[PDB]
Amino acid sequence: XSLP
Amino acid sequence: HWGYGKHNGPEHWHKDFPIAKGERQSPVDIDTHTAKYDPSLKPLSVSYDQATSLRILNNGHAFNVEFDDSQDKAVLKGGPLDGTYRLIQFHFHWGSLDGQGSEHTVDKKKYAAELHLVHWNTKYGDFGKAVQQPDGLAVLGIFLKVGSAKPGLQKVVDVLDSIKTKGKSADFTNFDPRGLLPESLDYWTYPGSLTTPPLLECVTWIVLKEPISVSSEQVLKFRKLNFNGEGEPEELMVDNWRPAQPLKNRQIKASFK
Ligand SMILES: [Zn+2]
Repeated sequence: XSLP
Repeated sequence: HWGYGKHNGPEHWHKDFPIAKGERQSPVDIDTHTAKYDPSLKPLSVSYDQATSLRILNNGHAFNVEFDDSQDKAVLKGGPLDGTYRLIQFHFHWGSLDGQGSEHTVDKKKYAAELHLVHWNTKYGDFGKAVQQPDGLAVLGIFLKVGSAKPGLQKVVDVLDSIKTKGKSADFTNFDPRGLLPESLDYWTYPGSLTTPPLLECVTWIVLKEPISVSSEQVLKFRKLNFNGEGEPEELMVDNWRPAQPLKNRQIKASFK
């Protein structure tokens, strides 16, 4: 996987 | 709010990430007698000579050593892979005791820890796009057993005091990940998933047969990290591994006889  | 506790651990993940019960979840038990030698598999090509490490981060679940992946500096190719996969980060999973900690198992044997070198397929341009594709990622998994120290790990061990709690990071330049490899690149391979949420089914797993040895003192320092943030109650970062998942309709192939 997730944003990150 | 997923994690590794009684209340938010692997058996709860399916409620927010239903793919947890999917057809190609990781890790798995590697049954060495059932794995088929595949003479068509190529030697792994690990090209880490120009690797640029940047930073180390405690993300509340593990610590990640991050790399510059803006160019083909540290790449994986060959083995079962088509094309070029760029190293983005490595991290470990480990136990509270030396008898547990690995995610993959070998004939139901659990190792003390497991190193994941995470790479993404350059044909998809960025990591976020790659995780949406069935051939998006290649993760090189390496088992850790407790015995002799691994000299190439000590620079990692020595920085952990500076990132004890969730959200802390430290500069971590000029680290050479070649110092974490075993002698042999003999491997097993199968199609699987991320082993943490979001559990996306985007990984070609490459698990080395030969473990590395680390010392009791090195792994003790992993177990002093915290899952919690600074000025929250201390919860030691241990047992951050997902158990083996059903193999379902998959074949594990061996590079070696
Ligand atoms: Zn991992």
